Amino acid sequence: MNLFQTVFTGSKQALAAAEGIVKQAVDEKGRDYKVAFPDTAYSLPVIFAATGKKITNVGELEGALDIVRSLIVEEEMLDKLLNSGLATAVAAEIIEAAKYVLSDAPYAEPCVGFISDPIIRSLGVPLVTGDIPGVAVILGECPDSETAAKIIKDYQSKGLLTCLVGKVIDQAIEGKVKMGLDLRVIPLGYDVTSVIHVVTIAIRAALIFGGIKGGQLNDILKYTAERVPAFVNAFGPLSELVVSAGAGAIALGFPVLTDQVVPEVPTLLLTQKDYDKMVKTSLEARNIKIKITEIPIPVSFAAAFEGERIRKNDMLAEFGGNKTKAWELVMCADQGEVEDHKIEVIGPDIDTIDKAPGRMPLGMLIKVSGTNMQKDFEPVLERRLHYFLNYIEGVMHVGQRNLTWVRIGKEAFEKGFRLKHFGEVIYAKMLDEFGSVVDKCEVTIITDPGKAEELEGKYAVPRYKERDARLESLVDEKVDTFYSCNLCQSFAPAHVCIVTPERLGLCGAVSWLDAKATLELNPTGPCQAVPKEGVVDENLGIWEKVNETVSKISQGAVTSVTLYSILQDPMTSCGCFECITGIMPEANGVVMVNREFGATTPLGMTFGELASMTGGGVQTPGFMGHGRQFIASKKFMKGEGGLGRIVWMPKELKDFVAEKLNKTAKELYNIDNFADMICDETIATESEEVVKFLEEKGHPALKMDPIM
Amino acid sequence: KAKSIDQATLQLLDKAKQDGVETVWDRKADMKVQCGFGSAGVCCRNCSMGPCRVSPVPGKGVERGICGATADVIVSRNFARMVAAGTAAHSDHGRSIALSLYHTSKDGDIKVKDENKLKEVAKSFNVETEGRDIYDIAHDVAKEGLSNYGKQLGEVTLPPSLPEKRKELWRKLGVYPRAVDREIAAVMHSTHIGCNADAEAMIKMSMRCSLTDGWMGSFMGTEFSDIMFGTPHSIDTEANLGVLEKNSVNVVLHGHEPLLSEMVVEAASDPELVELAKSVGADGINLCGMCCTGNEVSMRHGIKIAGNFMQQELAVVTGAVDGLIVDVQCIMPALAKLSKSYHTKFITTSPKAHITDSIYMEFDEENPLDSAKKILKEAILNFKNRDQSKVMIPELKCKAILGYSVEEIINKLDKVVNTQIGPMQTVKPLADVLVSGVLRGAAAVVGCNNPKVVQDSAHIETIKGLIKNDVIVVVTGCAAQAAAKYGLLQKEAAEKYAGPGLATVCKLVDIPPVLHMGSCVDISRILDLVGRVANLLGVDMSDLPVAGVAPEWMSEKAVAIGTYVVTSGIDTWLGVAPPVTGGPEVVDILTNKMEDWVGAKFFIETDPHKAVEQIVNRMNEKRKKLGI
Ligand code: SF4
Ligand code: SF4
Ligand code: SF4
Ligand code: NI
Repeated sequence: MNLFQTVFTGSKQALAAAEGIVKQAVDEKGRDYKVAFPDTAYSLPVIFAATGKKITNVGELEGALDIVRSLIVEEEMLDKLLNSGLATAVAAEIIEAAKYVLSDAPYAEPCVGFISDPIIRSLGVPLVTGDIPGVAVILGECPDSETAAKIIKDYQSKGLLTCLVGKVIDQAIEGKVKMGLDLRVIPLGYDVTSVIHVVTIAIRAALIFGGIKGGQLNDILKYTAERVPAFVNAFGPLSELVVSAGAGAIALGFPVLTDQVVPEVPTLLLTQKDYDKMVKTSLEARNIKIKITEIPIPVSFAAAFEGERIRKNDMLAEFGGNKTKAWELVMCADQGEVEDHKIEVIGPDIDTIDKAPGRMPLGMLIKVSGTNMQKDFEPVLERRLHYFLNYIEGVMHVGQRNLTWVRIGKEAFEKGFRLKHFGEVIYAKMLDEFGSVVDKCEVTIITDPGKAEELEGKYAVPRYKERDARLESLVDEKVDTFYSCNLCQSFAPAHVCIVTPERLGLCGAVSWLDAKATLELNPTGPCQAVPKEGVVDENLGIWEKVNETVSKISQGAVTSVTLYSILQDPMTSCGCFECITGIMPEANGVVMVNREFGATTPLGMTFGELASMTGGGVQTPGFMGHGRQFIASKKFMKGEGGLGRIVWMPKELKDFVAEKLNKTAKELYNIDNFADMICDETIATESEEVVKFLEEKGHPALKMDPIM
Repeated sequence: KAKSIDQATLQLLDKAKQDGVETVWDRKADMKVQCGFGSAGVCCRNCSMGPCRVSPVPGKGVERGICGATADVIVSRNFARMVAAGTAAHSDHGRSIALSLYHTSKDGDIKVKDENKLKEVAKSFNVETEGRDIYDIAHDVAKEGLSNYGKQLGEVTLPPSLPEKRKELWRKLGVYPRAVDREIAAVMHSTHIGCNADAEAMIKMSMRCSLTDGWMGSFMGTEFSDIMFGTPHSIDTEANLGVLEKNSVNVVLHGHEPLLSEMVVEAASDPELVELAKSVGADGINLCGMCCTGNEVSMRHGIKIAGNFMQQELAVVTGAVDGLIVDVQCIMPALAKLSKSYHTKFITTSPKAHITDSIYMEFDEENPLDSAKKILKEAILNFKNRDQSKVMIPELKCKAILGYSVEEIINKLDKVVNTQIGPMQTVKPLADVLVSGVLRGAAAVVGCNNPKVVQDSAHIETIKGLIKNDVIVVVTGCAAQAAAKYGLLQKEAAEKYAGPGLATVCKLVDIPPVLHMGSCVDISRILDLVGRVANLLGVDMSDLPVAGVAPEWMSEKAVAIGTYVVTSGIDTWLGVAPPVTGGPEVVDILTNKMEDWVGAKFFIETDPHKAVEQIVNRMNEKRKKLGI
């Protein structure tokens, strides 16, 4: 049986299994029973991508078997083989969809099954910023548990997102691999069809970030081949179904690597028996590049350990919190004041503890020097300090400035981790991440209570005050140069951000100062200067140079952009906005929802459904994606009347932005704790009830001019 | 019917009609209905008791010649003599190359330009290379190659790419080759009156003779040419008659021997000759090549290709050819007569190829560069006799990419090799795409033009059909030049003509769907390639989904080529019927029984679309046999 016949045989078996499980759903639930995946806006993504049709009931699921049949043409030509691979992918999705119909919870821990849309958008940024070099789809079984654990942890230590299908899930558990979405080790399921759950991640990436409409299958296949850096490692004996599923991965442009003897196809299907070189073979086959990090600490330092969890039973000592106040500060000084590679520790070390999880004050004073180092770069360094400290195994860092929290686990301590290794990590990452400006870096870790008390008020508090003052002193009128971030163009070619003092990047990780620091550090980076000349309308937020820049960067996809409006040529979003705001014409205002919120909205749509209406780099009036810091902005919907249009917000988001929103709404002379007027899901969620609440509460939206 | 599918050819045919000169098409028309006996191969003239003609229809008319020879005997002897003549042409070419290799020196006109290739060849000839002078090695290699032509004791030397299974099959069949000239002499002896009167034995002798062409003569000629003049690599060129320049001296190199054309190319950069071209009122020197010598200089230097066999006369019809320099083979003698109607100097250079009423300037191999310089100076001085009012150069030229030697193909295949897997510098990626079925097979398109077929029509149709069916095509000779003129030798052609699997392969490897592997002797390269693939897969060459096609062949060399390709285990399609239809036993041997002997056989198909269909079906049959 040659390659073509193996793939055709596998697709027929996939079709046979899909027909059998659909018959069970019809007999048990009927053709009128609803068919859906948990928390998705694209129905069944593979069928929606291939045909544009949304499948909602069981009767339509049975009619989707004809899609599988039409994709299996048994002629030995490459196009038919790729179509047959897509037939297996469609059949696998139908099988997985029928699982949720038959069982309310078809997947138990540790398997996650289907991956919701908010999770995909959460990992959308890491993908664009390169935080995630690629996606390792590992399925099958390795010869032993340690071999699987070594390969999986090798991918994990390199920052790749690895997905597991089959017995490698159990082998990795025996190998003590830390699994989780935040640990970038996702077990999908023990059945081969569970590999469709990572396929739909790539498919929805084209739908979400690429802005490709459903039914444009070739554009979606082209997108996944160029944009999604996924590859398959198939271990253990491969059945015909596994090979046919691999042809589906090849159809999406994902190369398939295996330890089995197969009819190899160059750059697409490769055999690598040497398990010690499988990771390197896959990175070359998928053109994935990872920068090598060197750190003199006896612990594993990877980005995937940012989500590590340490139980209180096995915690060595904790700093910060309400136990003993701790602080962190990055300050710039003269060349002679800081000498390179001086990690001094003041006070007791971490090994002097002789008890249960101990309380000890902490202080991290970081002194960097350089010719191009100014006071404005300190916030960026201190912000990345949190990520630097959280990448160490056995170390969790929470908070910022003097409201920080550091915990060291016993696992890291038993490996020789001490307090000077904090300085080692900080020094290495400061000279590595910010080598353009940070010529020298002297880091001192303080555990003496008196020294921590006296240096916190002498060096840190005044700088916190000056940073807050500088942040409060920045408005769009004060500045004379905006910045444009095109980092997200790796997945949304038509999307260009314009970060202003009063409007940060919709991802929430790029601010005006962050953009200004990225431009200074990397003049060829995504952030570039955009002068605010050629003003057309200050109320709606229009500048001629901004339009010129957006046309140039987006290659003419977007010609006109307004920065302070939601209904006239709004700035595009891609997929990464923390919150999304949509107009509510019945309430004469706008509703808002964050990504973490997973309930309904007065518009009748969840966050995923709402967000599937304004992404991909397409100008969509009425729906705007933005960060949480843009909610309480004087330029938030300035053209449409400002903050008065906010009529419904989630309670968690309302509590997050209450103080800032009240302070900004005080300009409308609504001195009423304006956050109280806005409805929330704990008060009312349907349009009738929220409108009644607005009428009773005297909301400014009802008294304003019509928004549409 | 139309004379050609090429528009430049048609414009020049109109001009030739206006000028009152006759072409090969006109002479073909004048020949009218050709003799049926000779067309069927049932005419014999091997002794002066004849001429004898027997009926091409068994059971009717005269059955035997005067000596008693049957139609099958007459047909088999005629076929064998065609094979012997083709083998002689190729072997004489290779012999000249081997002698040139023997006369190489560090400070001479002929040097060694590819030392690595020479060392590999020396390994193949059991010549020591470590700690030795490169020219001592070259002379030893040339001695071994020359011994392949005329050794009377011992076994000949064959390339390592030839599978052991094929050698053993040849030995069991009785066709294992001897020295090349010895096999030619044996074939000529057995066709003498009153010798071999058994068709099966006659065909086997012809196969044995053709093997000395494919694996010894052509192979050694190609490899020694690579050693002396450089291994071809990917290179751009232009093709068709539009490459001629009105305002420059136009020197057209026609023939097969590469040493003369190499020396002419070198002489064209001589400062004195460039100054002389300027002084006669020309912008410069424009060298253009035709047929196989054009293929050689184009593969190695990017010299523009003016045209293939049936275009040679039309090159003169433009009125822009100042000098037409010819060595041997496929040089229409009518050129001499045609040259009287224009200013063109028609220069013969080889003692083997005197042509009446041409200007004879013997190419001196003792001083090749000076001899080439004086010949080129005659061509340049003829520019003063140009009549610009008679000049018409059609503005039809086409970009082409060529230079795909086996080494160049392996270098290209190295791109799609994962570094962590390997190995490098093998044909393994090609074997992988063939085994997986992404490529259905590989087909060699070779051969001449023939007035019996609309010129270049069969070549182009066969090539387009094959690449549309995900069959990668390698081309040589006049077929390669037809592909170049048409525009198939382009990377863009992959997305314009190829099927899905071949288009993907071309994109991944960055090659055209059609690979120009050189001249007619460079068909040995094809053998080499196939052999390597077979040796990588541990099978004989008859187990692979490969084929050869000669859509428009005319020459005895083409007959010998097809015979040794079939004998090597590669099915061959002939687009022009050979004169064998009069002998039913010979037809049955060539098209049916041959498969029992060597695992391949001839296919006679004059319809190119049907030929493509048959090739695809046969390749699928062999794939199903092989399990892929
Ligand atoms: S500023 Fe815009 S382009 Fe840059 S990361 Fe944020 S959303 Fe993406
Ligand atoms: S092939 Fe024979 S019979 Fe025919 S014309 Fe020639 S000599 Fe005469
Ligand atoms: S060899 Fe025989 S058949 Fe041929 S010409 Fe002589 S007598 Fe006739
Ligand atoms: Ni986005």
